[PDB]
Amino acid sequence: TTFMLKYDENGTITDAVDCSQNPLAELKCSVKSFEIDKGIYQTSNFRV
Amino acid sequence: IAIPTNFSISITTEVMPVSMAKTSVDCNMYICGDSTECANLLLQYGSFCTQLNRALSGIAVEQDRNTREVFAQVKQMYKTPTLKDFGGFNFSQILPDPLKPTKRSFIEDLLFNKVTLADAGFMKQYGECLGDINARDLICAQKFNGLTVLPPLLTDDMIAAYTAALVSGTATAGWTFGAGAALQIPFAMQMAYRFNGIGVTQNVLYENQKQIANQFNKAISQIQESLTTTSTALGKLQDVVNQNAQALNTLVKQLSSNFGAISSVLNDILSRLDKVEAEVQIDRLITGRLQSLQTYVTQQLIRAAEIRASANLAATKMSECVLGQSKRVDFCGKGYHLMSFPQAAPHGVVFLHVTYVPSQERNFTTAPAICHEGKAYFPREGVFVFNGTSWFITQRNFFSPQIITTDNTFVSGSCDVVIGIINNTVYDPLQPE
Amino acid sequence: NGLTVLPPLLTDDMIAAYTAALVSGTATAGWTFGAGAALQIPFAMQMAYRFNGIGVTQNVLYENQKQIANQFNKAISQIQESLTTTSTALGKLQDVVNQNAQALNTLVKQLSSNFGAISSVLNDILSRLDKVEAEVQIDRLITGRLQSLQTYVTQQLIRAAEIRASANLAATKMSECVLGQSKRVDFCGKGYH
Amino acid sequence: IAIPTNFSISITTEVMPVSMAKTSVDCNMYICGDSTECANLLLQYGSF
Amino acid sequence: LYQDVNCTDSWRVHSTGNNVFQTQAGCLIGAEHVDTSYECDIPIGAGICASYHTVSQKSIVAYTMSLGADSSIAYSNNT
Ligand SMILES: *[C@@H]1O[C@H](CO[C@@H]2O[C@@H](C)[C@@H](O)[C@@H](O)[C@@H]2O)[C@@H](O[C@@H]2O[C@H](CO)[C@@H](O[C@@H]3O[C@H](CO)[C@@H](O)[C@H](O)[C@@H]3O)[C@H](O)[C@H]2NC(C)=O)[C@H](O)[C@H]1NC(C)=O
Ligand SMILES: *[C@@H]1O[C@H](CO[C@@H]2O[C@@H](C)[C@@H](O)[C@@H](O)[C@@H]2O)[C@@H](O[C@@H]2O[C@H](CO)[C@@H](O[C@@H]3O[C@H](CO)[C@@H](O)[C@H](O)[C@@H]3O)[C@H](O)[C@H]2NC(C)=O)[C@H](O)[C@H]1NC(C)=O
Ligand SMILES: *[C@@H]1O[C@H](CO[C@@H]2O[C@@H](C)[C@@H](O)[C@@H](O)[C@@H]2O)[C@@H](O[C@@H]2O[C@H](CO)[C@@H](O[C@@H]3O[C@H](CO)[C@@H](O)[C@H](O)[C@@H]3O)[C@H](O)[C@H]2NC(C)=O)[C@H](O)[C@H]1NC(C)=O
Ligand SMILES: *[C@@H]1O[C@H](CO)[C@@H](O[C@@H]2O[C@H](CO)[C@@H](O[C@@H]3O[C@H](CO)[C@@H](O)[C@H](O)[C@@H]3O)[C@H](O)[C@H]2NC(C)=O)[C@H](O)[C@H]1NC(C)=O
Ligand SMILES: *[C@@H]1O[C@H](CO[C@@H]2O[C@@H](C)[C@@H](O)[C@@H](O)[C@@H]2O)[C@@H](O[C@@H]2O[C@H](CO)[C@@H](O)[C@H](O)[C@H]2NC(C)=O)[C@H](O)[C@H]1NC(C)=O
Ligand SMILES: *[C@@H]1O[C@H](CO[C@@H]2O[C@@H](C)[C@@H](O)[C@@H](O)[C@@H]2O)[C@@H](O[C@@H]2O[C@H](CO)[C@@H](O)[C@H](O)[C@H]2NC(C)=O)[C@H](O)[C@H]1NC(C)=O
Ligand SMILES: *[C@@H]1O[C@H](CO)[C@@H](O)[C@H](O)[C@H]1NC(C)=O
Ligand SMILES: *[C@@H]1O[C@H](CO)[C@@H](O)[C@H](O)[C@H]1NC(C)=O
Repeated sequence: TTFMLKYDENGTITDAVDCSQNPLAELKCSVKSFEIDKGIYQTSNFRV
Repeated sequence: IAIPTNFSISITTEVMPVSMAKTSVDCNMYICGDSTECANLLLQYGSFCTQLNRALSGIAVEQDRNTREVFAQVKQMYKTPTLKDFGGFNFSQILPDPLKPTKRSFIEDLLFNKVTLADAGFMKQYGECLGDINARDLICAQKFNGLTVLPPLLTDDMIAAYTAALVSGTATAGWTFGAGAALQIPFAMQMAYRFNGIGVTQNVLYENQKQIANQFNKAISQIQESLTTTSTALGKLQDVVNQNAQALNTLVKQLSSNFGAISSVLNDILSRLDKVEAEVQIDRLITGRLQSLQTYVTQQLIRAAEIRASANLAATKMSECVLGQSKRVDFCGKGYHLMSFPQAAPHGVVFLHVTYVPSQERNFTTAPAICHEGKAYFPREGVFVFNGTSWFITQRNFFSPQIITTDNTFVSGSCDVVIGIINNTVYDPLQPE
Repeated sequence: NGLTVLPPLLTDDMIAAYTAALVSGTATAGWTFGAGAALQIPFAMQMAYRFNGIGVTQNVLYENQKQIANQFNKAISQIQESLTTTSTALGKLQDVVNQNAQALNTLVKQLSSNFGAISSVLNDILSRLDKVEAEVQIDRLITGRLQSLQTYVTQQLIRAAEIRASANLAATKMSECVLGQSKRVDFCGKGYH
Repeated sequence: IAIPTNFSISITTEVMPVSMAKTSVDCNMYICGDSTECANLLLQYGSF
Repeated sequence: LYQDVNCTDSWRVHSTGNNVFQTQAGCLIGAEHVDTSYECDIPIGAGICASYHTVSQKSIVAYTMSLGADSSIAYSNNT
């Protein structure tokens, strides 16, 4: 799976996002940020 | 000098694109389909897809903004009048019919018939596509490759409601609702004001009201009949639709092009070749398909710039011809603009520009000024003409001779300076006493 | 190298005929031929009307007709003399011409660039290498030259958009300044048009 | 208040581009010249 | 929002947790439909907009966009 890891000032991994958990996580991984603004965003087409 | 003696009411159609299709691309779907290996290789290659989707989403928001700027120019949704006849002017064709189920006006129905929009609605279920595979539908083909078209925010019904509100406001209030609060005014008086606004006195409109109303109605019927034909009047909107469809279809067809790889079929490459050679070939294919998507997005941006210019012009036309009378030459129809009406059309608007076209010009002998006693009188508001026996002062755009009198003339200087001055007499109103 | 320039549909003589017709119409009819049927009017009276347009009474034009005509003639002669020199007044049109020529010439020159291939000379590649290796090198060259053509076409599209904006503005100027008197500030020259 | 007493008739020039050169490209000629092998390879590559 | 799914009556959706319902733009999951019309906050499409409102707690509510304040301004021919 694909993960977005966060490296802080000291270079330690302090947080991560699992891109496949839910649509919100996929959006976070696509925009490359832990914070998403209010609105509507296109995500991946429904995959099976 | 040639002075028109009669006039015609002309109604001309101006077709303007206002928006184009909002599209989005599933970069992974288009480039890799359902291959996991290709998805990992695309991740390794680098994500240029976020940039593409940022551009496309900007374009889509821009399309919604274009539609809002063109059509959403009224604060309040004025109700459609019960009666469609205003002082003899018949608005039935351009206002929604209470009885019919369309909810749009008749001309709007004709316009929506003229343009072929390909697929109706923006919903295509997976079962639908799988159940009609034999018919190689283009929409299914491009949805299976990650290309999707998003519905416009404002539906055709809402745009038609905006158009109906605009038409009703101009019919009942006129120009006053574009500046402040809509002020009611009888339609004939509004027409008299708009006649005064092109240099023709209100007397002309009031004294020929029925004839002018008949001319307006006949013009409406003639535009209706011309639209009720297989003519390509709406070629611009059809061109926009065709351009969008062709761009998507060529994007679908470009998937068949080898980009220096042994094949354009990902499954074939992955079935024949192991990880390394497959990676080489798939890198070539990824580069090629990324270039195809980038070309599509660049062309979409350029087309969207053109469409935004058209939409800005359409908004300006709605502001200056629908919400007011424009004095700019050839901006709101050809001739002396009287008014305009908007009609929704697929991906655009159609302006019915009502203009005053003078006709039946008659020749007269003219004079720059009139020498009376020892002073040069000038027409003030009008022009001097020779009717054959007596000199008269008449407005330029409509031959209405009037007795020359101090009221309609202003004196300045002596007759020596004037070059082509003509000897004549100028009556004075005080002479009756 | 396959790059051709197509002649414009309207010849320079035809465009000059259009310009002459426009000038003659404004001289004889004036503004009336932009709305309906051209109506004849003496030029002095048209000048009086256009003076009334900018808020100056007609007697100003009529009582100073000879002086105003002399000023107009002198202005015409001054523009003639200014154009007669070797100035860069028409820098915009020369810029358009130079841009087109430079785009085509850089397209020609880019054929010398290797795009990762051993050489930019197709004949050399086909003379040294057999079908497969030549195919690899020629595929590199094809990708590069297709990119060159795509860049040229994209730049042409952007330039054409700019030229279209200019041409739309020129058509608007023709309508509102030639076929009529514009009240917009600083649209048709600086001053009271 | 300042009121003008005289006036001048000014004639100013406005230079406006209207059109640019119409061009067309023989894609095969540019990319391949007169080579038949290159023409076949270009066909195989795809018609952009 | 699933643009190509009909859920009026297994669906191709992610979770279908609750508040599943159909709109002109497709199957919306996770929003409470309200019959009142407001101004558009988050445009969904096909005349549908979403917002974050206090609910009978705060939740995502989808509704039909309000085109504007309806007014009469009745026509008259002598006033
Ligand atoms: C100008 O010429 C019109 C007729 O010209 C022709 O018809 C016009 C309606 C336009 O379509 C023109 O492009 C076209 O060439 C003269 O009008 C004719 O007579 C009457 C009176 O003007 C017109 O309507 C009348 O209106 C009232 C109310 O009904 C009554 O007098 C009559 O019952 C009649 O309806 C009539 O439509 C028109 N004739 C035709 C065949 O259209 C007009 O008189 C003339 N100019 C002026 C200043 O009167
Ligand atoms: C406004 O001022 C002008 C003169 O001003 C100068 O000339 C104008 C034509 C414009 O180019 C201005 O920008 C410029 O500053 C007065 O009229 C002109 O004055 C001249 C000189 O006095 C007049 O003489 C004419 O030409 C020669 C030289 O004097 C003689 O043969 C004649 O006497 C002839 O009149 C001339 O009439 C006039 N210019 C012409 C006709 O081209 C002007 O009087 C003043 N304002 C008003 C309201 O009159
Ligand atoms: C999404 O699905 C809804 C509901 O599901 C519909 O009914 C199911 C039993 C299945 O057959 C589904 O495949 C089918 O879609 C659809 O709503 C349906 O719309 C149709 C077309 O407007 C309605 O048929 C009409 O109903 C009346 C009574 O006959 C008349 O207007 C017409 O004669 C015609 O028969 C149908 O009643 C309606 N169903 C319900 C339950 O409301 C919907 O069309 C479909 N697609 C969308 C929403 O895009
Ligand atoms: C304003 O213009 C509309 C044009 O739509 C007029 O409505 C039209 O009126 C005519 C004449 O009555 C109708 O023709 C009739 O149609 C049927 C046969 O098709 C039948 O009733 C008669 O034999 C006659 O031919 C026409 O259908 C009708 N059109 C519509 C769309 O309703 C309207 O009358 C005008 N209003 C005024 C006040 O003049
Ligand atoms: C880690 O670095 C921090 C300072 O960086 C901040 O805190 C980090 C934990 C992380 O969140 C960064 O992005 C921040 O910018 C050090 O924090 C201080 O460390 C000193 C000792 O060096 C300690 O006495 C203080 O209490 C700490 N707190 C603050 C607020 O300064 C931290 O020590 C580093 N970790 C080490 C040295 O192991
Ligand atoms: C109106 O025109 C007549 C005829 O001349 C024509 O129009 C002039 C304005 C000019 O453009 C001429 O070249 C045209 O041929 C004018 O008649 C002239 O006037 C003189 C002096 O009175 C007379 O003897 C001559 O026959 C005419 N001269 C010429 C060269 O034609 C007339 O004066 C003009 N009227 C006005 C009020 O301007
Ligand atoms: C000119 O005016 C007179 C004024 O009585 C009028 O009788 C005549 O018909 C008019 N027309 C012509 C051509 O003289
Ligand atoms: C006008 O009348 C005056 C006398 O009042 C005369 O001198 C002059 O010549 C006349 N003008 C014309 C143009 O006939």
